[PDB]
Amino acid sequence: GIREKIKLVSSAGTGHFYTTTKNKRTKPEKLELKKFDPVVRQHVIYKEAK
Amino acid sequence: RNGRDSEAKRLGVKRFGGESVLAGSIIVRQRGTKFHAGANVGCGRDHTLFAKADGKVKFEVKGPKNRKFISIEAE
Amino acid sequence: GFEGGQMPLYRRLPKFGFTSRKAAITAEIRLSDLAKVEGGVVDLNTLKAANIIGIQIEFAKVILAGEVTTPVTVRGLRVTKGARAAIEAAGGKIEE
Amino acid sequence: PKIKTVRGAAKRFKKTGKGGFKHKHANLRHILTKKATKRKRHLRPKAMVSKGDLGLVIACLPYA
RNA sequence: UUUUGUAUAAUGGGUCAGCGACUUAUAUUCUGUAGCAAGGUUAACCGAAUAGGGGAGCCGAAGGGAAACCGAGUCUUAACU
RNA sequence: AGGACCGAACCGACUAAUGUUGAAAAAUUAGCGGAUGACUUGUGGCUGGGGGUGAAAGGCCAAUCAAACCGGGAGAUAGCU
RNA sequence: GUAACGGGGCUAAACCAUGCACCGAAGCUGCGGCAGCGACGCUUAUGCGUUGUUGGGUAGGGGAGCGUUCUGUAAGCCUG
RNA sequence: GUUUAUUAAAAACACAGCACUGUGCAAACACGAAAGUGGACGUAUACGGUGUGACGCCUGCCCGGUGCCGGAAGGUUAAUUGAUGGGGUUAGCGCAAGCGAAGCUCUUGAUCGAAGCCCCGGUAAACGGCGGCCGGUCCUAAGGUAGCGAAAUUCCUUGUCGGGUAAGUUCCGACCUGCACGAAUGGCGUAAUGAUGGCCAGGCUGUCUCCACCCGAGACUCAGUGAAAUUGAACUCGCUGUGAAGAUGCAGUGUACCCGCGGCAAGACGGAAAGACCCCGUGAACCUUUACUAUAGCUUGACACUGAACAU
RNA sequence: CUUUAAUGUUUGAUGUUCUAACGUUGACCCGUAAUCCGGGUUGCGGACAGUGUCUGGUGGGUAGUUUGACUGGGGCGGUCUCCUCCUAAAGAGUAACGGAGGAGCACGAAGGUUGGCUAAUCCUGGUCGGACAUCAGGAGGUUAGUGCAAUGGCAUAAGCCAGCUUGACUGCGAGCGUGACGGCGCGAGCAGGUGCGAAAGCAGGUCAUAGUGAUCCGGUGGUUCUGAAUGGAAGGGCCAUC
Repeated sequence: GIREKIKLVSSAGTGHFYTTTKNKRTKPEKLELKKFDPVVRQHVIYKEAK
Repeated sequence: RNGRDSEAKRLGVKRFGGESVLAGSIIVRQRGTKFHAGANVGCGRDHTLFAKADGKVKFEVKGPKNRKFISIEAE
Repeated sequence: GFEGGQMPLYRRLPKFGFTSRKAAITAEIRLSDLAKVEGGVVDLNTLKAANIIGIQIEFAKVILAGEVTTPVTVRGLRVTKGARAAIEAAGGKIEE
Repeated sequence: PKIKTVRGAAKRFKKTGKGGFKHKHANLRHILTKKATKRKRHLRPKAMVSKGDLGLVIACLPYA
């Protein structure tokens, strides 16, 4: 319902992104997580986008 | 007001005491841990009990609470 | 394919892939066909003369299938590793 | 006259070596965030048409 | 005939005689049979014409992959036990 | 004088009986309305089918009318008998 | 219209219990015949002194045949 | 007067009268790809459309909604036009990632751009609408006026009271708690007219109590000619049961010598018409509309046919 | 090159005038002893009207159609996909317009891991204190809790608290279960890289089971796989995703 779809984009420039959801109303701060980037095969910071 | 039901889930003991099992075969499907896991038996995320080794299924009752355990005995 | 109004299998599954125009002009040559050619030399034009491949084939590749028991010269055709070994085991040659 | 191929099936199926038909899986086109990565990874490869559907596919693809 | 079910008060037929309904064409798959066999076979066409020529083509002897491509392997994957 | 009155011809058709494999695919008998008018009638002509005509009832358009008849698409289609 | 034993009739020819007998089917056995499916020994393009067994049937599936007209066989054969 | 030729003749249609509305004449409108024709060889005292329907008294209030009419500051808005931006290509420069003129090219879509719709006013004999609350007040566009009313309209209802009858669900008169009258989809009356609906009375009667007799045409017999529907086959009874559930045909039982003729209609689920009612089929056809998608017609604008001067 | 005055000059506009396009169902002449038609002269209109293409609005005037099924007939009412229980006859499964309830989410912590902990209720005593606020002890032993229905589970806790964290990872997957199928589900284990823990190890989201929508068309990111003479590019494919 309220909880809207976003993508978390790699910070390695590979164009890889994960996709998730976020409640924008509560906790509006941008999401940031160490996720595995398979293009570079390293754990890298992924930042909220879209 | 009462014309509703859910698709039956086909839960239950899929493999009975003493039968031979290959590794990975589901023994019992269950809501909650009605059967607990013992030797060479793994518990799944939805509490499914499956064989972690090739063997024969064995049922037992163990522990202070008289709980039922599924074990696989290597043949 | 009618299933009584249920969405049939072909409309229920997705489309995939594309058709390559390179494939229609590519062809495969078995080792048995290397001795059917006339003159002992192997090439597109002589294979077309011997009726091993169609007139419109522009690319060919010899593969390990059958046996070659005579010296054979190959030119302008790809050859697999096994077919290359088989040709060279019978006193042949391969040229690019 | 020649039998006419069903072109949707001609786009959906390909014949294999032993006579079966391969196809791409359904449910991997557009509501992908909620689906588990395990499910999509298992859907990605191709699959063989089943016995119940082989007759329909063969009727649709006479010249395959 | 149709039905779960018809002596049925369910349909059909007044009787006889004549006619009256799964065919033909082309494709394709399977079975039998015959010829040839890693080969099989021609179409149109020519032809003093059911001969003979015509192998243009078609199927088969190699598959995998969306594809390039590789090839008794190939695809998937950075790579597969 | 009168879309006046009674009433034959003429034009109609309110009631009843008959008849309903009829004398007749709409009539006969007895009664009944109009009967110088928006009357009636002969001869010829015009309006044609999604059209005509209609003091209007979906009425009439060759015994056929909520879309004539003939021929064609046509062996329409019929998951029904 | 008797019309609540099928009827006649029945004090048992009714009910209970116990016995021995009989009737009773297209069931079973007897004798004769046909066909199929097998297994058998002599044997061989097989059938049989054999042997066991099977043989109701709609929709439907499979197997084998009869008969009609026409073509060759056939200017043959039959026929005033 | 007209009307469903062939089950409806009427309260239905028409009508004289009245009102609204359109129409200035190459009229509106209609038939027509068009030419042309009717309207009309007429000209607003005319012609078309629409509604009501002699005549008498009349015809109340509402322009909020839909429609039509008129006017407009402004908003949005098509075709057409194409400012700016982005991308492809390659001249060139590049010890090169790459950049990248001009031309052609794909894409964006600044600006101009009419009616329409939004908005304001009129119009009800346009479509239509016409209250509650407590013994002043809310709401509305306004709150049913005149007249009529158990009515062709009143469910309860055979409303109540009266008239007429011995007895009156009908009729007549009055009443008013009008389920659910009402003023040109007209309201209320109205002399005359009516093969019009309802009620009552005199006369008359075989309508009836309750049928009798008679005269003719059939029916019946004789001679002549000579159909039809229907029909699986019949050696074609009653009853009780049974049974695809209502039996000439089954079971049990009773009765019954064989065959005609005149009659009657209780059965042969009698004959006639593949039920019209009901349901169904992703059936058909007609009609409606603010269902959908279209379209003729009408209307707006741009370009063409299509030009010259002049002033701002 | 910044800015700013004018016209011959190019189209934009309003207006007025004009005539030669175009109209005349005005008059007179002729073809012609002819209310047609045409030509001509003249008047009246006049770049308007009107016609062609394109365009916005209107448009039951006309046309083609659609308007579901289930259903103790049909209609009106209800329902239609998913989850829990019961009917359901002690494996699975099992119908009715049978009996009862829920879902169409939520959470970057409410996930992972390490360490720690243990409830409801009542009894008694105690400042404001009431039958029920916090504190102290006692009985009690899950009569609590679980993000949301129900069932089944949970003390090794799956319930509560805190520290560090992103395994709500990527490729695969022996083997199973459940489906007519499309599919759905569980899964040890291998490779890569990572979090927590001294370590053994745990982690491929959450106590489990509802929280969902095939295909086609198309949009975005990546990928030189393809690229219709050649090099590009468009378009298409593959991967992620709306």
